[PDB]
Amino acid sequence: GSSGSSGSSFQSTTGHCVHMRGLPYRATENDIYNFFSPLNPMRVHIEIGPDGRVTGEADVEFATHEDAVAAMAKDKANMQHRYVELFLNSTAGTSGSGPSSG
Repeated sequence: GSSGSSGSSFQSTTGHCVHMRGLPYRATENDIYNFFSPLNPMRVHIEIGPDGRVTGEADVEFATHEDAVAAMAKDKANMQHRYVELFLNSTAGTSGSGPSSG
């Protein structure tokens, strides 16, 4: 199978992600998009409680890490009239350059 979105195993999609919590009832992706702008979130997942009512949680995915930290800049910042919690979740690659690469 494996078409898109759904699949098997965790298999880190990218690594750099952002968790959302305590979101407003009148909060929509479109907002979650401008709430992190200027930026481009790979995708904003909206967690639904029953079958329509939101839960206040969301998941933001980014191509790179920067996009994350950049989005993390809006951590706590009230999106509309509520305080959503943003948890910086990334994997980060490798870095650090010195003399004569050992």
